[PDB]
This record gives sequence, C-alpha cells and structure tokens, in this order.
Amino acid sequence: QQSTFLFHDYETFGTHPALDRPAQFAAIRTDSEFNVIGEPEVFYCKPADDYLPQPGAVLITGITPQEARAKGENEAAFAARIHSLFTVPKTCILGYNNVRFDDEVTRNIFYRNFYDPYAWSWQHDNSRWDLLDVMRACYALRPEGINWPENDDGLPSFRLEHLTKANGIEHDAMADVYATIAMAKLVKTRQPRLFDYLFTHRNKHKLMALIDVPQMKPLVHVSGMFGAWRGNTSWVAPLAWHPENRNAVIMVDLAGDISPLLELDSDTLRERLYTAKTDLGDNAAVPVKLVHINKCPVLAQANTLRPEDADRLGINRQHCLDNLKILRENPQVREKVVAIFAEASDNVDAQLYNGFFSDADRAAMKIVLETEPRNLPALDITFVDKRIEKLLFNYRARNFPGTLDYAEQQRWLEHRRQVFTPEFLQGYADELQMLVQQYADDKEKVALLKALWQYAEEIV
DNA sequence: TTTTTTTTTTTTT
Ligand SMILES: [Mg+2]
Repeated sequence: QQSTFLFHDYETFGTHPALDRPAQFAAIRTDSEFNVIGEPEVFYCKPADDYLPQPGAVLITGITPQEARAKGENEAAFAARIHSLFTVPKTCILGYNNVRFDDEVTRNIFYRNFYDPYAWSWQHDNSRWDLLDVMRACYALRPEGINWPENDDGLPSFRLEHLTKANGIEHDAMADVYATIAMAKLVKTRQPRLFDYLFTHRNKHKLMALIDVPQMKPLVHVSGMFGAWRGNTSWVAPLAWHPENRNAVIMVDLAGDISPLLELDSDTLRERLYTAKTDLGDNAAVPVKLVHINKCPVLAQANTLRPEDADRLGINRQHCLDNLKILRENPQVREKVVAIFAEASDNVDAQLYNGFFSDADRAAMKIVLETEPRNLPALDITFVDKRIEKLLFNYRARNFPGTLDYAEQQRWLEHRRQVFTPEFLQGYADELQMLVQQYADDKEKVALLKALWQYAEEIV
C-alpha cells in the first residue's frame, strides 16, 4: 500500500463553499516524489434547479451552467466520484489554497450528499496539505533558488499563475492541478530541508511538540493575515489554548504594539479587537492572532528566521524580544486575552459546523447513503438532529426529482419560490445588466452574460 | 474528526 498525493482543483459557480455550487473537479494522483502515476481525473457537476451561479465566477471560469448541465452528473454522483478517489488509503489530498477554499467545498459536498465530511483527511492513513503557505514560507525563510514575483507595489505575490509564470513553467482546473504539482517539485528540489520540515509539521502533535504555552516560547509564524508588506511573517508567543475552539491556540504578534494588552481590560480589548481598521482611530490594534493547529499553519523555531531574512522582511528583532520580556513579566495579560475568547441560520446548506452527528444519526445516514435513489421513499427513517430531514429532502429533490411525491414536489416549488423571489430576480438582472455595460465590447464576456440570462429564464 | 456570520489579510471561484 503506497503513499500517494492527490493534487486537485475545483472550478465553482461562486466563492462560498456552502452557499455556492461546484462546476468542475480536476485531480491527479502522484507518488511521494510527485511523478504522475494515474490518469487525469476531470469531470463536471450539474447544478440543481434551485440555484443560479454568480456572474463574476462564470466570467473567470468561462463555465456556464448550461455547459455544466450538458457535461456533468448530479451532485450525488459528483460527490461519489470525488469521495472514492479521496478515500483511497494513504492518500495525501492537496491543492493551492485548498485548506481555506477547496477543502471547504469538499466538506460541504460530502455533508450535502451523506458522506462523512472529514474522514478523507485522516482515516486509513490519509492526510491533507496546501502549497500556498509552503510558497509563502519559502520566500520568507529560504528564498534562494526560486523567483519571487512582485506587484505594482513591490510586494511579493503568491497567486499561483504569478508564481509559475515567474519560474518558466506555465483558468483551467487541470492546468492548475499541474501548476501545483510543478510548484511542489520546484521547492522540493531547491529547498528540500524546509519542505521536509513543513511536510512533517502538518501533524498537530508535531505542532504541539513545538508549542510551549506555559513558557510563552517564541516561534516564527508565516501567514497571509500578516500581509505581503512583512512577507507574511512575524515572531509569535503562544499565550493560551482557545477556550471554545479545540483546534485554535491564542497567540500574540510580538512585532505589534503590546500596550493595549497591558493597559485595557478584557472587555475593552474584545471591543477593540472587533473594530475594522477603517473605523479604528488613533488607537493601537490588539496584536493577537488565532493559529489553527489543524490547518497546516507555518510554525517553526524562532531562530529559523535568519537575521538577514528578518532584515530583508523589515521585521524588528529587538522589538519582538522586548515584547516577549514584558509579556513574560506581566502574567495577568494572559488572563485577559483568554477572556476575550470565552464569550459565546435556517438554511441547512449553511449549518455543517453546527456540530457532529450522534451515533444513531450516523448509522441512519449510512443507510440513506447505501439506498438506491428509487428506494428512499420506501425507507421512512427517524433522525434526531434536525438538520437531517432537511438534508435528505434537498438531497432527494435536487438530485432525484423523478422520485418525489406531490407533497414533496409542492414543498420543492415553495423552496424554489423562496429562493427565486422577485427581489432576488431583480438583483440578478441588474448585476448582469451592469456587467454587460462594463464589457459591452467583449464578445466572449457578453455571450457568457447572455447565456446566464437565458439560463435564469429557463430554470426559474 | 469540527468551528458557520464581529477583526487582521490575501487567495480561491
Ligand atoms: Mg483553485
């Protein structure tokens, strides 16, 4: 049984992993060294008739719902192809921004179509990765050997195509699958030691081994939330485990200003923390970040950021060191910072994270999954979690409408009307109109916009 | 195994 990597990319009909719908899936299996060892896997998803794609998405992809309808299968079947692949044992599933995008799409796809939302990321020696912060880490800590591209600002960029184009390699789902593989090869070759460190430290216990909460042991963290002006980097001190989020540890940015932490109380810090930057004043921002141990965060030994590297990124070493001393010498801050986080929708599509399912409920859902579509009306199952009845109804109506009775068909009509209100339909047309006037002399973009209008006429 | 819709930021469609 061989360890593989499954590189994958989704095209979608919008940015929202729960509310929007997938259009296309692309994947290829490689060996540990990133040599291709299987056929390309590309296929489309038919959108159910309770949905209209966002115009912006479709303009970027070039994939129309008509195209997807013609070329694809229903979501249930789409979910089932994606799942067989994903649950091949000893598979590491990865892409480019997948942890914060594609993996969300996957969780919701399995959630909607009765597969476990997470098991593909851990069962049977499975795992996941994401090359995005690998690229960021490399630039920040061992930039040598790779060309780092900039914007009209001078800031380093990490858009995939910007990176591949800058390194003489090369929208199209399968093309992005190759670009990701190519990017994995590049770093592996130019910086194997860092690559090894980041691969090994995906592990949460490996990460906990690095996290010393009681002593506030300083670390280097790379993250987009720091922004390209610092090359996404800073030194960090772990203060506490998040009181409500098992996968989060509360951390202080040692480069920021630690006086609002020293001075304000917990309630004022909380209020300060949740004020936007624009409607923030002459006041300092609270320099606290959550780091999520399950999301392949880049966390290394403090001294991994080399003096010259810190100097390149313009990160004040002594300032950090000063803050770390103060924080260690003011234990009460920890009490306040934790208290910040100890405070705490009718669409079932949006309620995946409401919680796990009981044991009765998972066995029942298992049976939903194993039943031929045609046989579900004959089932009559009882669930406890109120999500499931709704999950089931959407599942059946969206994927197997030939299967619904009149009551169910009436319920579905109602549902469609509640989605396609006149106010929603007005909003959709306005956007299309607005867009057709912006790209009036673009034969490609005008024809997409037009196909989107027709599709709305034809399904609503 | 997980964090949904207050903040940071940048990328994903
Ligand atoms: Mg992508």
